[PDB]
Amino acid sequence: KRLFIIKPSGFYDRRFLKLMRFYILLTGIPVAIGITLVNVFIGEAELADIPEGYVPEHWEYFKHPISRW
Amino acid sequence: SGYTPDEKLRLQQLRELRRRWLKDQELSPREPVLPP
Ligand SMILES: CCCCCCCCCCCCCCCCCC(=O)OC[C@H](COP(=O)([O-])OCC(O)COP(=O)([O-])OC[C@@H](COC(=O)CCCCCCCCCCCCCCCCC)OC(=O)CCCCCCCCCCCCCCCCC)OC(=O)CCCCCCCCCCCCCCCCC
Repeated sequence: KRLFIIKPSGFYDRRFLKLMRFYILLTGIPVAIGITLVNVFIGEAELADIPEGYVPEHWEYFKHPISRW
Repeated sequence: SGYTPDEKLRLQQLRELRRRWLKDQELSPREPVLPP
């Protein structure tokens, strides 16, 4: 003998959670994929001495490619 | 000294209504109509 359980309408909360997850993932999965691709294909720099008669650009003092960009 | 006749009548009518309402709370065999 199954009975009906009276509950508040959970459609709207579930829909909001689905929409928020969808938008965050839509904008974040490409970001994570690009970060991983950059990390495995364009590695960090190395601390090298400044060559004689050479003034580096201001962005050449950082090691992470994203930070340099 | 027990219920008064008006109290008995009101209690009986409310009892029949409540039992009917509880009977209406049951689920038919197809009630959870799950969409595909
Ligand atoms: C979700 C919705 C719900 C609502 C959300 C609400 C919140 C909203 C959030 C909004 C956005 C958040 C903002 C944050 C942005 C920050 C991004 C960032 O900077 O990345 C940081 C960081 C990247 O650092 P980096 O500076 O870019 O790289 C520096 C290195 O040079 C690089 O190192 P490398 O050169 O070695 O390269 C390694 C490379 C590759 O490494 C590997 O592949 C190797 C891995 C090992 C596997 C080896 C074996 C496998 C294969 C071998 C087997 C096959 C062959 C042999 C077969 C044998 C057969 C038996 O991997 C990577 O590149 C790092 C991963 C990149 C992920 C970046 C994330 C960005 C997300 C931004 C948007 C977020 C939106 C959400 C969506 C997120 C995605 C779903 O990423 C990480 O955090 C990595 C996690 C490391 C943690 C390790 C775990 C340790 C746990 C310790 C704590 C223990 C306590 C318990 C706690 C447990 C908790 C887990």
